[PDB]
Amino acid sequence: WTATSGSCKGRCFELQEVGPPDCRCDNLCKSYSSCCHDFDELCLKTARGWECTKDRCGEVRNEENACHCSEDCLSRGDCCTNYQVVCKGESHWVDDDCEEIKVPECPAGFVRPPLIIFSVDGFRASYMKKGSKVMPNIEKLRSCGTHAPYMRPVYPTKTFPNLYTLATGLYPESHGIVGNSMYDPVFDASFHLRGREKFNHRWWGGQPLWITATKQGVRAGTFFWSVSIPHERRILTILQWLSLPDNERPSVYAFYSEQPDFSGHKYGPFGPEMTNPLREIDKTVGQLMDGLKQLRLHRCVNVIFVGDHGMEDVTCDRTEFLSNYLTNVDDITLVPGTLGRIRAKSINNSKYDPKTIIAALTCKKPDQHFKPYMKQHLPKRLHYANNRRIEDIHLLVDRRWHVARKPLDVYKKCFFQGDHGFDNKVNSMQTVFVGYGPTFKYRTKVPPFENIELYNVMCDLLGLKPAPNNGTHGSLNHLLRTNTFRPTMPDEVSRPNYPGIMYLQSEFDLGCTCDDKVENKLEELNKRLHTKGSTKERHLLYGRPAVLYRTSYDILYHTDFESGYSEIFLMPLWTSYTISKQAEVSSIPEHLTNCVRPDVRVSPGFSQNCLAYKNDKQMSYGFLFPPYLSSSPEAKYDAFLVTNMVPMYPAFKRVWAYFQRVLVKKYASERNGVNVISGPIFDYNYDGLRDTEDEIKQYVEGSSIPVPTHYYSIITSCLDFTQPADKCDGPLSVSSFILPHRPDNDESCNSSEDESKWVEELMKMHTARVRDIEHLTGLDFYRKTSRSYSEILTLKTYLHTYESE
Ligand SMILES: *[C@@H]1O[C@H](CO)[C@@H](O[C@@H]2O[C@H](CO)[C@@H](O[C@@H]3O[C@H](CO[C@H]4O[C@H](CO)[C@@H](O)[C@H](O[C@H]5O[C@H](CO)[C@@H](O)[C@H](O)[C@@H]5O[C@H]5O[C@H](CO)[C@@H](O)[C@H](O)[C@@H]5O)[C@@H]4O)[C@@H](O)[C@H](O[C@H]4O[C@H](CO)[C@@H](O)[C@H](O)[C@@H]4O[C@H]4O[C@H](CO)[C@@H](O)[C@H](O)[C@@H]4O)[C@@H]3O)[C@H](O)[C@H]2NC(C)=O)[C@H](O)[C@H]1NC(C)=O
Ligand SMILES: NS(=O)(=O)c1ccc(C(=O)N2C[C@H]3CN(C(=O)c4cnc(OC5CCOCC5)c(C5CC5)c4)C[C@@H]3C2)nc1
Ligand SMILES: [Ca+2]
Ligand SMILES: [Cl-]
Ligand code: NA
Ligand code: NA
Ligand SMILES: [Zn+2]
Repeated sequence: WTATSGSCKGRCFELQEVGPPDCRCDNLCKSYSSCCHDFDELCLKTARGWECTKDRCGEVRNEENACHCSEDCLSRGDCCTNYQVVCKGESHWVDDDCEEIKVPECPAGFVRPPLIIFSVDGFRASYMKKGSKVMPNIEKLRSCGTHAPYMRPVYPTKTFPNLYTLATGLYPESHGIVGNSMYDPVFDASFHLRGREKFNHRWWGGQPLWITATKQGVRAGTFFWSVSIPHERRILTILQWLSLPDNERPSVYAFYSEQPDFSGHKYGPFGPEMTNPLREIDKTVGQLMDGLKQLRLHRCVNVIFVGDHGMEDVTCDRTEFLSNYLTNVDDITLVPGTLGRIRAKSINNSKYDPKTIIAALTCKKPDQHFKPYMKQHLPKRLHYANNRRIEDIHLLVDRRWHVARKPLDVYKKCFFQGDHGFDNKVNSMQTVFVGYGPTFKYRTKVPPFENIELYNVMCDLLGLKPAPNNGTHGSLNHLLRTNTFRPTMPDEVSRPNYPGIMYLQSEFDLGCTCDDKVENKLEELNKRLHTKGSTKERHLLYGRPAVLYRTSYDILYHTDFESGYSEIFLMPLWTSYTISKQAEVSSIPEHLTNCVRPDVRVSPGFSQNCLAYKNDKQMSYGFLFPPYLSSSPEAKYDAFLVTNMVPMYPAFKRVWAYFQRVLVKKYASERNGVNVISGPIFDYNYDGLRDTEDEIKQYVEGSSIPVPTHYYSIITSCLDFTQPADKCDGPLSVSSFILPHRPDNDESCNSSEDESKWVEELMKMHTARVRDIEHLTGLDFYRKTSRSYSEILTLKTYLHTYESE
């Protein structure tokens, strides 16, 4: 109930929202049917349009007009944005040659440059190039400021998840807005686009920028506009706020555009109808810039032009129907469209089984256009599992397609020609970033980066300390002229032991056997120095990783590789080796097929044993440093040490073997040598963070050997590939992966073919950032290079996407 009987005189677009049932005059009041009776009349004036004309110049102030061309307008701060151009001989901002803004040029009384965030829904990254002829203001911002060729959204590439990620620096799984549509089982409530429940505060986790600003004494402009308030009025309101007295004037502002997303749904991303919305957005940017110029704020304000997701071609006829796969279709609820989320229609139904549902949806038709997953098996790069609002069963849908429950859903609701929501690595989902102003660089292109990084940067632009978030603070220092954030390396928590030869062969009772026999003073000092760390500079290129938690581990040196061996997990945490362009692949000799050798530096009690793998009918084992890449027949024995051994399902050995035998040598040829760091990951509670011992759900039968949920590899070389990995003078180049450790290859529909038909495709799907790996293992890589830390942070957030240009 609102007593909508008060008045909005002298209150239009008030900065604080008043408590019901007193009526409101803020920019959100319409969305709450709570505006005072006179709001439209006083606050939404439209008389005479949005632009001065020759004859309106000098006019007597008529307070009914939408904007003014009278003499006093400037001091009042309510001119039409084109006033000085029409009435005073001035040029449009877009017609001026750009000039570097070396320092803020701001009116007296401004304590910091203000920030304006200009958000555009569905602005696909390729519109910057393809629509450049019709967006002159946006192109001037792009080419004079700092820009990226595209910005990566979060999954799912929907509007609410992405806008709230921009505001908080958080993955959807952490901020809580995990879709445009949600069911929260703890609240027993639903969140929908239409309706009231989305206004409830309990949905919205983390700490968004406007709250971070307020708590630290920076005034924020009311960010959100009711949909019916036209774009022109939003611009004018912002310009008016910028004219307020210093003690009332906000330091940060938000403008949101429903376009081009709205049109893109109807017409497809490149429909000929798509030109006009793009023209209209550019005109709005022009109005803001002409407006700032009138107030002499155009070399004072930082402007961020940013999108939430792109847009792809999608029509009704490209729909897969769960009713063509499942007998029991009325027993399930589906969240449909460009992603699938399935749960039970009724929790009283004890005959609902996720396993049988997954099985009925797995590889059933030759060209099937979705793939079912348990959420914990989704690629780790999506970070889409650790939230009770995300259903256990998920369908990743092919780009260009939709999934629905029954044909009736589609034709009882072809309408649309564009949609979005797909995997965030898809090219058509990519969006835009441009930063322009005194704190940004001048005419600079930066490489693509993820939208989770911007919250940190907007805090920096405003002198705020960011709430804890998923950005890597400092990884975007290269966008900024000043205000950079200079972080320090995390301190190592555990130092390693360096064990020598301390045990005799006969003390091991592990049930392991090896055919090693036969043999000398030359090559005996030679093998001992290898075990003392003589080739370590060849294989440990960037320092050893630091262990950022309390644990007990050893450094182990060998001719071909170095490792950090965990006495708690009974296996390496990391194994590091270098494969040069010329290195040769050999094979495992026959006398060594089932060879496993005790490691005389590590006690029996801290070792794996072969008997457990024998007894475990499902589990087998593999090696972290691959025997195929040993540098000599004598070095090959090192690769069979029990301390190089890890648990592997036979199904996963098909993947691992192909990676080690074929792919490592391939990358070494293509990249001029590579450095590889490999190891296990344990994430049983699927939160994207390293498990402690008491979190491990599975061990090799009868033993304390814990089973990894994933295996990672970090493959590094020289960005200038004319130099070999081990003698690089400049920037590095990285790609990495987190492969799920699974007892079957159900994820790959073609896995009964040769590994050369499906393995590399699986790895690409599970591409990762070094930073994803750090979270999952508690390690910190690249501790000793010649590069600056900021540059290393950038490299650690890099993702190799394998999309085309
Ligand atoms: C991305 O960045 C984010 C932000 O940095 C990272 O997430 C953080 O991870 C921290 C470590 O897991 C976590 O710290 C915990 O805080 C608990 C208190 O949490 C409240 O306070 C914070 C801060 O104000 C607040 O933001 C939280 O809000 C969450 O919960 C509500 C839902 O009710 C949501 O509105 C909100 O969106 C958010 O949800 C998300 O987080 C929770 C986890 O907290 C998830 O479960 C959700 O799915 C969702 O993702 C909270 O209001 C604190 O209680 C924890 O302490 C426990 O564990 C420690 C270990 O040190 C132990 O010492 C304690 O005893 C305690 O255990 C007790 O509780 C157990 C569980 O009930 C119980 O079993 C035990 O026996 C004990 O009794 C913990 O310190 C921090 O909250 C989140 N922050 C956010 C915003 O998510 C994230 O890790 C990053 N991701 C990656 C990949 O790096
Ligand atoms: N495109 S789609 O997914 O089909 C789809 C679905 C619903 C809608 C829709 O009705 N709408 C109506 C729109 C009103 N709106 C907003 O006011 C808002 C504007 N800024 C925002 O973020 C910040 C602003 C500051 O800097 C960083 C980003 C947010 C955040 C969620 C809180 C919210 C966004 C709503 C989606 N639009 C598109
Ligand atoms: Ca975990
Ligand atoms: Cl959704
Ligand atoms: Na076995
Ligand atoms: Na398969
Ligand atoms: Zn949309």
